[PDB]
Amino acid sequence: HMAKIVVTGGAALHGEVSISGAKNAVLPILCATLLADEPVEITNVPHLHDVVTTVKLLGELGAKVTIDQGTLSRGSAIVVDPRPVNQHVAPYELVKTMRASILVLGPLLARFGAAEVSLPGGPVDQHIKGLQALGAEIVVENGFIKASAKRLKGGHFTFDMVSVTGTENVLMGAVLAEGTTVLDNCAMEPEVTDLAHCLIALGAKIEGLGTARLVIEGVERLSGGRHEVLPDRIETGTFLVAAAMTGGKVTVNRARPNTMDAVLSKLVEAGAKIETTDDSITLDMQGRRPKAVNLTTAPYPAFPTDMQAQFMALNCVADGVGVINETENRFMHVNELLRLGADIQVEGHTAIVRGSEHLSGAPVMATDLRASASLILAGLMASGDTTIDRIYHLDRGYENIEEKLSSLGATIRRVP
Amino acid sequence: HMAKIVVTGGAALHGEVSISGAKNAVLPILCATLLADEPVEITNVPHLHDVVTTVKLLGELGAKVTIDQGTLSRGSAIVVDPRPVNQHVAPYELVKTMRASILVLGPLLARFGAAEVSLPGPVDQHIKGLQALGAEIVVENGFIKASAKRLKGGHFTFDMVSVTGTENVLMGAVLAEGTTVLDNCAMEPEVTDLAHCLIALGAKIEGLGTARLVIEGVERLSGGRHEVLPDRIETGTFLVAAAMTGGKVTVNRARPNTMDAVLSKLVEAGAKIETTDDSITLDMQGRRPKAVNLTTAPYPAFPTDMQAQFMALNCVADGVGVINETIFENRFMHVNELLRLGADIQVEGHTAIVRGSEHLSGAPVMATDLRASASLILAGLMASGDTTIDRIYHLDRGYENIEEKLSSLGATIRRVP
Repeated sequence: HMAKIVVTGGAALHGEVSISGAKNAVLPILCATLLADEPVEITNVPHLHDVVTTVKLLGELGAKVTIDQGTLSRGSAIVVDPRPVNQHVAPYELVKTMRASILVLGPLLARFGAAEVSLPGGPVDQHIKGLQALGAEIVVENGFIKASAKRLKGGHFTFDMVSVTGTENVLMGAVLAEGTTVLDNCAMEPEVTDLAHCLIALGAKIEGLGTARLVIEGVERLSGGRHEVLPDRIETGTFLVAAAMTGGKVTVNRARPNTMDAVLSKLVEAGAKIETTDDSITLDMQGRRPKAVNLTTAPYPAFPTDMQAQFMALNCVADGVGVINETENRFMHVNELLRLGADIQVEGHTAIVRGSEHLSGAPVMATDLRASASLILAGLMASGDTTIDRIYHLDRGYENIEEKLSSLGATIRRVP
Repeated sequence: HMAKIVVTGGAALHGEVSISGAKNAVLPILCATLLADEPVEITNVPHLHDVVTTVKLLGELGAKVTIDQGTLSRGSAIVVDPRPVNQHVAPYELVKTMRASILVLGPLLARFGAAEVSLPGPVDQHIKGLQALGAEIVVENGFIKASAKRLKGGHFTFDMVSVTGTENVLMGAVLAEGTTVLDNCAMEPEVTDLAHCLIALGAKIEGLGTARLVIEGVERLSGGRHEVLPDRIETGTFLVAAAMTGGKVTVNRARPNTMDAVLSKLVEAGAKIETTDDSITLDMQGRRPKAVNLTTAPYPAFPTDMQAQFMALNCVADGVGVINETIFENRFMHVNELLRLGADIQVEGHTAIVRGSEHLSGAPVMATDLRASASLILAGLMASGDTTIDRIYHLDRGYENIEEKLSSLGATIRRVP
């Protein structure tokens, strides 16, 4: 099932917007509330199907959860009371739709000494091996991961492959373990660091933040408290790119600029004038078209692959030639940009984009986030109307990018 | 969206079923009707979303199409009148939902001297092959735009084997001026079935079933009739279901000489098998299946599209079976669901080791792809109690869901919306 949005191109974007929290921060953070003694308020929560599922999962585990729904200008506020949690078995009927559900394994094991989570549909060894390094007995039977541990005990563990959710799950197991834990080859994404910041706010002792080596001094209990989820750096970048490629001027509020260095530096190369505070970013093109940019995606803190499709759209309308290097087949959106008249040639992992002033609106299809963000952005400058058919599960309502782009002067409408 | 299928396991299957046509035969064959001067009747047509889309596409190009809907025992009959066809540009709104839409490029180009098809959401063998026949082809604004006053016979070698590439270029060659030789062609029986159809309409093609097709171009294709090749994968699925429940089934309107590798593997599992010119009878004579070993390989060797079903068979068989999947890239998606039923499966790279068991127990499982669906339904036939399969909406083929024909063989399966 597919609804349409219709973009009328041409206008420079002007105004201010705010973004909400990053998905890969909020999901483990919601699971971490199971570790706490008192209620925990999580603010800046985005609207995502996975957030809704996780809230439902916490409730079925026995937590009392309330949701103050977010708006265009602020994320949701979720209060989790973990005290009445009385289940260590995660229900398959909910878990089966959300791979992130593996993130309850660490907390439930630490809180209850036992935990059961279904194997995902479709990797998992880093979670099992890492928790075993803390002394858990873990077996897989009948498609369930079954874990038990009288008392988790600090130890040394090195990840074989870098894993964001692996790092998070083992970290949550370590904060209440007896003694000191050292994890090597940890994921370094800011979403991991935001989880660690949340745990510290609740009483955890973690050193080495932002690096591949985390040192955890186990404490007996975590308290309740409050945590504002790290702003979504990908959303922030998307609005900055949309401002840049329309020759406009936008200010993004409640941002976290020190998670965006590589992106902001690339926008400067495109001709943007950028100022940053401790919580805002202002981009001003001063009436200029963007210059085409070259980029290569690389692990954080280098240029993020999750911004590549958006910069490709920028290059499609920029002055000059831009070469994009993708280090997985990450160019599904190319043929859709070609329907708009873009000049893109793909050679292996490299896309060469020659920018043009003559993109023309046409019907296009978006079946994933990359196609969606890139096609909406291209639509902002294509002549006439771009009609984007988007798959149903991408719909985020008030946090669809087109809703905030409209508030910046774009002409975009949903046509069911 | 997810409907539920509930299987009660245990019963040996007995009876007869018939299967309808293979998808990868019917789709190019429907497109081939654009080449003809008179109406063409296509029989044994399966119910598939792509068939529905292709019928719509032909109508939007200007053909007049009628459908007599198939049943459990007979595929559909479609009559295509290509005479009023008046469009060489395939509409994006329809094309965008079906990658197989590229198969109108060759026919429209040959009939009209021009054709435009949207890029899909690879394609190079189709473009290069038609260029070898003298077509001018460019890609602009996301459309493949081809033109040729007159296609001309030539030589072309496919860089990699392409089923739909072979089909599209073949359709361009049959009305070309002069003689064409295509090398490194796909050898799947569905390709050969398209060639049989073209010959029935007047084409001259030699080398059927081989990597080299030799085509003497003719001036016109006539109208006529073609019965689509029976689906060998559906045939195998029902034979496997009979084998693993210890039953006895006859599959009617079969094409046994497209099934050699599958029948040989079922013999290895303990099946007693007879074949006529159009039927297959499998009899387990009250035995549990023996575990089998297999390595998927290009036709006519063991087909990857039968691998998940034989994995389910091995889950309930006597012994250990080694299954090596070297073709299907996203492999073994169904393994973790089979584990929820109690199966004993270990995976090492591209190889799964299955120790069969009499102790599979029904449980909730999820099927988001054809392999998961077929393997979980089959395993559900023998697991104790009830297996509850959540299946994604786009797999629903209604009366051609395998569970509908399995029910007619004594299975207890019900749809629970």
